[PDB]
Amino acid sequence: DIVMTQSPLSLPVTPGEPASISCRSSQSLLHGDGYNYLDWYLQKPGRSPQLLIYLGSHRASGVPDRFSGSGSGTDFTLRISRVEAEDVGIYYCMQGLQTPFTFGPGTRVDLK
Amino acid sequence: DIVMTQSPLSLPVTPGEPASISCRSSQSLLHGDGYNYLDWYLQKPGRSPQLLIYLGSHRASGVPDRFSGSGSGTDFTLRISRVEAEDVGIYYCMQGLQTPFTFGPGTRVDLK
Amino acid sequence: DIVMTQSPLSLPVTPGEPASISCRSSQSLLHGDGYNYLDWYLQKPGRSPQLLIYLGSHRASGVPDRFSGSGSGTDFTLRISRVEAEDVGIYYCMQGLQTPFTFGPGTRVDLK
Amino acid sequence: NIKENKCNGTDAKVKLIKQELDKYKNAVTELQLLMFLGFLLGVGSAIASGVAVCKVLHLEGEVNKIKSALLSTNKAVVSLSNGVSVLTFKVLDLKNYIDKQLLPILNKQSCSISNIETVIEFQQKNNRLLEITREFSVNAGVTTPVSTYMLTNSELLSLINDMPITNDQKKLMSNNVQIVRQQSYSIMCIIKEEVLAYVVQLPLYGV
Amino acid sequence: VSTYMLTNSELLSLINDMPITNDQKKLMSNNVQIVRQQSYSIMCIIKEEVLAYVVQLPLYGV
Amino acid sequence: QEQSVQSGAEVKKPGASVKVSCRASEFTFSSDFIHWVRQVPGQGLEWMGRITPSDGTTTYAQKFQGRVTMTRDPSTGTVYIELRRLKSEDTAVYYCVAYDRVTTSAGTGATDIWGQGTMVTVSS
Amino acid sequence: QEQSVQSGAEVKKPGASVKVSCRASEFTFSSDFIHWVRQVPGQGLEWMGRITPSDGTTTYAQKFQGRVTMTRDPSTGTVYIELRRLKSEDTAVYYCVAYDRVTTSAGTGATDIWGQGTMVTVSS
Amino acid sequence: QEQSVQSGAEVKKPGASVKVSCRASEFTFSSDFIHWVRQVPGQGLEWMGRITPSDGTTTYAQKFQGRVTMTRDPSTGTVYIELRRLKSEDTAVYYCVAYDRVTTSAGTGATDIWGQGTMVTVSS
Repeated sequence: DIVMTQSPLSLPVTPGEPASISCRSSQSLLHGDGYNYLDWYLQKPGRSPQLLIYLGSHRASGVPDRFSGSGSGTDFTLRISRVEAEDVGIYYCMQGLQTPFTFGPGTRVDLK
Repeated sequence: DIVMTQSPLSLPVTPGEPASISCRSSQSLLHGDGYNYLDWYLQKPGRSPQLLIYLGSHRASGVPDRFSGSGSGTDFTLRISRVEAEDVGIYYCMQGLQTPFTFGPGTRVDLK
Repeated sequence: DIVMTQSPLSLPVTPGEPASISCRSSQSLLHGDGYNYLDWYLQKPGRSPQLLIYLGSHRASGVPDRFSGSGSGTDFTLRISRVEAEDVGIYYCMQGLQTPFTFGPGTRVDLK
Repeated sequence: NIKENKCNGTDAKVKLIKQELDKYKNAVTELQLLMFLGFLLGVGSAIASGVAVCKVLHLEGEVNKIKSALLSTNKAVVSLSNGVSVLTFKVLDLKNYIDKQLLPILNKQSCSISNIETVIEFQQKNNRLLEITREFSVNAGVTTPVSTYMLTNSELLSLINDMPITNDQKKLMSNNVQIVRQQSYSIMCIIKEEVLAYVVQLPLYGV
Repeated sequence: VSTYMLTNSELLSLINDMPITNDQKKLMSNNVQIVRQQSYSIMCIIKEEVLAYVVQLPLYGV
Repeated sequence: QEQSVQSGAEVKKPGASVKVSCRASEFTFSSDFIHWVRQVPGQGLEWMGRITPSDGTTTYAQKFQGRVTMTRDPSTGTVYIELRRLKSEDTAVYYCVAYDRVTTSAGTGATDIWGQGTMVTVSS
Repeated sequence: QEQSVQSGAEVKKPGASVKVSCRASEFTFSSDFIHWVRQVPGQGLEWMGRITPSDGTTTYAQKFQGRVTMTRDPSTGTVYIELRRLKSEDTAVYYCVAYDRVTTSAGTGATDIWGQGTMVTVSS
Repeated sequence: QEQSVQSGAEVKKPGASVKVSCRASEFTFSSDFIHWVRQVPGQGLEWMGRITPSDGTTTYAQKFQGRVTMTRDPSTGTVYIELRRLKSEDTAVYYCVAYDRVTTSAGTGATDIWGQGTMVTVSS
């Protein structure tokens, strides 16, 4: 299969400064015709996971304009323009190229 | 208030090579609705200071097409595409978010 | 004249992973009105050299959509989006500002 | 209302926006300046009701009353002086896009627009308005039949539905909108108080 | 003639430069719609990378 | 984006078989995949399997191969998953999700909806 | 962009008060702020205070609080600044600048004009 | 993009002169330069000289200055290069290429065509 890593494994955040989390992958996730196949998922404590970023650097419905993605090849970064007090939880990194689907260990983000 | 630093504090320049100066800030200067609030000022010896870059990466009247700005968050860079022999002087970094306005120490640029 | 260097001098590549090669120059190759004057040439063993990248970050006829160039000033990078098994050979870096034209030593790329 | 432009930026987007604004101003100024047995029929005039409606509109303050009575809903019924009942309808929107977004930033020293879709939207709206003003310009103030520019399909259907007539006439006229459009008329009317109003005359079938 | 063939500024400049008296210019410059309604346009020779045509404007006399 | 569409909690015993049902008619959006995701509390996510509602083609994981059975009932477009021989350690939460993505020359479309999720636990 | 609009040089004595006037009718551009900036030779800039020409609302710095007084004369739209008890170290140059910036959904406007600057010195 | 338009192989002796002719009428594209590039096997490229087909202006390299002679015959638009006193080490391959580039306010045009190349060797 494919093995994923995240960095860091713990990142406290302050209400008013940006933040960045990096997902690193195995052999390139880049498809053919175009576009990557990596996604960023969010999960609040107790509720059900909600999609945050899909297909690298796009956004779905909802997800107010302070989340973004960047990167090409094997390293990707999720960046928060201006974090708020409602972004505590766990972040997950997902692939979509082959089908031994694997999720990342999960990065914990809490308020400082 | 907000404390600013610049890098470097001395940078000789050659007539034909580019140059870059970095302004580093305190807690994020990023506003709400959009756009930063940082400016780059120029001062020739003896005369009055003249605006160079306003609101991060825009240009005012004059300022021929060799000055540029870049950066988002807390770090910003002023870049010269191709310097000339008429750019000696002092550079200043300014903020516009709160109102304890605080200019930077000032970077000196002289011909080598 | 103008002296050029390339990095690295040997770079094996896997059929499916990206690759990048860096060309470093002497005093800035940047012209006046606009655009750089650096080119990337390719040569397969036995045949005649074929143009790959011209004027920094553009493409000529042919050259399928997996080659790209980047950089401004004195450092430039040639990046392969997704290499194939038909990219073995030698890469060359060329200038066009003055007229002591000087090709680089040449980077060898072979399949691993 | 637009008066003048002061910023002298270099970027091409500013140049395009300024050119489109100049075209808008020129169109507004042009519209302001525009202000057998056959011989047994009769020479009775064709357009007379529209002339009376425009003359009533030209009176003191009626247009102000109409504008003040159409601030919350785009469609309403307003009564003029003497006695009359005429439908009024508002189309498009230029009191929010150009007065809140572009005017406060153009009237400066270092204007700069870091986007590209605004040019497309502004050019579309200005193209619509310029098409209307040009079609008024060519035909010397009277046009027939009314083109798609002055009255869209949905607006015409809404006007027909709101017309105070019976049901059979509405059924017969809503299925043949081409014919009722062919026999209509349009009169360009008073220009003042930053509001433009004109009169559309639609036939009322009786037999 | 449509607006595409002759803009307002060009028509006003042509009227001002027209060799006539002042009263006729005053009467014709305030009613540009009427003078535009009675004009004419003729398409002319094409050669030497230059396109030229003829615009015919009425000259009021009484 | 929780849709509150799932079965209830399940308490079982080792050596038995467990069945979880998810109805795919209330997702409010058409889907091409019904991927199942399991999660043990205190750890991260992990893929379980997928079946296509159009025909019923099944794709599992290597670890769960030969143990889990995924079937589709077209009476109401419902999906059933059956696990056999729960040799403990299976106390977790299961989610049925709608997950489709399409790409073209200019433009990418996606649809991702997660469910409420059921809780399955095994004890003596 | 120097506009050459200020008063003349001033030489004073310790313990007295100093007055500096800047007329804001020759800036050729409409301004919403008239920020005052002081600069001691051989060092960098430092903010001093601002007043709105529309009404006269004043905002100073903490260090200069309780010592400097700004007023506006609408006879010619001129601004006056008063400093009291110049306990030396105040030998510097003062600039009155027009400083306005506005942002919208698409587009930012700015206006920044600096003045000639006056020189204020204190000595025995 | 090899065009297969060059002369044949050449074997010579030290102390003599060598002539290489390249015809520039079959490049299928108009060119403003006919740059000559030499390459010794086992090493990299090295720029040699250029002549403009319009008039015949010659630009050489410092090392090759005073030794190489370039001429143009307008009978068929052919270029000739002559090297004198081949003191060994000249065993290499020569290419005649079309190389033109133009820039404007918005848009850059280029034309680069390489030839088959001839082999020139010297031995006893």
